[PDB]
Amino acid sequence: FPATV
Amino acid sequence: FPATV
Amino acid sequence: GAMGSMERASLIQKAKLAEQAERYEDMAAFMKGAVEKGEELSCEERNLLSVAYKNVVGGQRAAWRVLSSIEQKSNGPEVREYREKVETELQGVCDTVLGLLDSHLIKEAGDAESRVFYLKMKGDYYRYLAEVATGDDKKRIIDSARSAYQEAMDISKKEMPPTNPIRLGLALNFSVFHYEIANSPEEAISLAKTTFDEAMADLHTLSEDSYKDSTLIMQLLRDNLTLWT
Amino acid sequence: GAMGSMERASLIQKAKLAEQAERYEDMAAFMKGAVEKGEELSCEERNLLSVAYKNVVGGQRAAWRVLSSIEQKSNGPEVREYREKVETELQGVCDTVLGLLDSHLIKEAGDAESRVFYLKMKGDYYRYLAEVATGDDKKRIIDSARSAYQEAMDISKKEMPPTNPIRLGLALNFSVFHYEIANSPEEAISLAKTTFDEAMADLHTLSEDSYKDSTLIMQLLRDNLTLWT
Ligand SMILES: N=C(N)c1cc(-c2ccccc2)c(CNC(=O)c2ccc3c(c2)CCO3)s1
Ligand SMILES: N=C(N)c1cc(-c2ccccc2)c(CNC(=O)c2ccc3c(c2)CCO3)s1
Ligand SMILES: N=C(N)c1cc(-c2ccccc2)c(CNC(=O)c2ccc3c(c2)CCO3)s1
Ligand SMILES: N=C(N)c1cc(-c2ccccc2)c(CNC(=O)c2ccc3c(c2)CCO3)s1
Ligand SMILES: N=C(N)c1cc(-c2ccccc2)c(CNC(=O)c2ccc3c(c2)CCO3)s1
Ligand SMILES: N=C(N)c1cc(-c2ccccc2)c(CNC(=O)c2ccc3c(c2)CCO3)s1
Ligand SMILES: [Cl-]
Ligand SMILES: [Cl-]
Ligand SMILES: [Mg+2]
Ligand SMILES: [Mg+2]
Ligand SMILES: [Mg+2]
Ligand SMILES: [Mg+2]
Repeated sequence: FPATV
Repeated sequence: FPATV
Repeated sequence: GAMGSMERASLIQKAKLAEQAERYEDMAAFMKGAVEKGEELSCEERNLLSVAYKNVVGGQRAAWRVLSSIEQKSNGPEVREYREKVETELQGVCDTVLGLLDSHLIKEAGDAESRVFYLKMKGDYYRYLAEVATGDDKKRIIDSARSAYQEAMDISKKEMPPTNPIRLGLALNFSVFHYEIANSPEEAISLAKTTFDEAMADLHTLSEDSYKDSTLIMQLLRDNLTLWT
Repeated sequence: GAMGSMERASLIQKAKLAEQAERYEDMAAFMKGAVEKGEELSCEERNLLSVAYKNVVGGQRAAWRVLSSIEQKSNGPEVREYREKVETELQGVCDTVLGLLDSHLIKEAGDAESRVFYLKMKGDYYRYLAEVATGDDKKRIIDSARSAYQEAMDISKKEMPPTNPIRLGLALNFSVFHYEIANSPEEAISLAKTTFDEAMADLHTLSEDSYKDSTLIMQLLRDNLTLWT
């Protein structure tokens, strides 16, 4: 899964 | 903390 | 509001305690109560709001993915029912957050900083709704997320430097939205790359505190770019 | 019971799904519903019950410790209030579990295996109540935990081999009770050591599956003995 903040 | 199961 | 009788300051204090205790549902309930007092949230308070609900909905999304995978493999009613249960609970958290933003955090955000922060959140929670949506409602949710994200981008580019961590986090997440939600992987790559490069070119203006902040998110931009190219 | 209208088999199935999704509150609610159907729990089902509530109360205990530490350092009402809130929620989970055991899991457990399992749980949940109790109620809770644990020990020694993982886990936890709750560190050391040695001397009777089970808990006995000596 790609990173999010 | 000591281990418990 | 079950938090309506508690002082605003006490709710902020307890949100910070809940965070130390990794009690993120409590944390989110406290910050909802704080928001419903009707005063604007400070930068620290916005972070407390965002952290609490990101953790809550994060756990629901992780659960939903596990159950959806199990559902897709099995394809009795139980797997579907329980996925639907988690899904409904996730949609209710997203509706709660969007409701706070719409009543009335966004309209009362009189700064670029605070309005971008809330508009990014709006895109995130529509994004999370999109992840579980499955029809003509899916398309409206997708467009609503894009519109929220793009408005935040427009403001952020006019009013914040390219190393601002909220601008950076916005672009990071909007980029993931393009890749994972909008089936626009080229857009996702172009946004992450341009964001990374423009931040790198601005690092020379930063104190040591700000440098750490911006480079932390630049790392995430590169991690995604490394996945996608 | 909010779970009263769901089939027993569906509740077990969903408990297993909740576990895969790390949804331990759901898991515990499902197993409570299963228990309230009034039929006995299988070995796997007892494990599902125990795992769910151990995770739930585990998170509450971890939170309570963090807040209690903060409380003791600060010694407004907020820290105390919020610790008390978590504490009350923890006591309610413990009361729920003890209520299931008392109505009517323990009396309907017609095997040594199942009765020891439930009596160990009873000692554990009284132990967790003891951790937060602070008076003459503390002494009654402590004695109730010891009595439950000791009855389970008596049965386990008569009816289970020294490598049985429920016997081993019982002794492990009873030992921690002595060390941490009862201010009886000598008792705790003697029980863990005797339990470890008698299990080691029995490993030669085990298949490869059972060997793995028993050695896993022997590891925990040694870890505690290494802390305490
Ligand atoms: N109690 C909290 N959690 C926070 C409090 C504050 C704060 C405190 C005082 C003044 C202004 C703000 C935060 C600022 N924001 C971050 O430090 C940050 C946020 C998200 C994120 C990362 C870092 C890296 C990965 O994603 S966070
Ligand atoms: N104008 C800026 N550059 C900032 C101003 C403030 C601030 C404002 C008012 C009071 C105190 C501090 C910041 C605090 N730090 C963050 O809010 C933050 C948020 C997300 C994030 C990170 C940091 C690192 C990774 O992701 S940053
Ligand atoms: N589709 C695009 N625009 C790209 C196409 C290519 C390329 C060239 C030859 C072969 C295949 C692909 C790229 C190379 N990769 C990067 O430039 C890159 C990777 C990670 C990273 C950054 C930059 C900055 C922060 O973290 S990017
Ligand atoms: N769905 C679950 N979680 C479980 C299901 C079963 C089972 C399945 C079929 C038949 C009988 C039982 C379990 C048996 N028990 C353990 O494997 C075990 C339990 C506690 C423990 C450790 C190991 C190591 C640390 O503490 S656990
Ligand atoms: N009589 C025995 N030796 C066992 C019988 C069964 C069983 C009974 C009925 C159906 C299927 C299996 C066991 C399954 N395994 C556990 O229940 C278990 C529990 C706690 C634990 C571990 C394992 C490892 C670490 O902690 S063990
Ligand atoms: N108070 C006690 N009865 C003990 C006193 C001593 C001793 C002797 C000389 C100096 C100080 C202490 C012990 C030595 N330690 C162990 O024997 C031991 C440790 C870990 C372990 C096992 C055994 C089995 C499984 O894991 S035990
Ligand atoms: Cl369900
Ligand atoms: Cl409180
Ligand atoms: Mg007031
Ligand atoms: Mg305003
Ligand atoms: Mg039936
Ligand atoms: Mg019976």
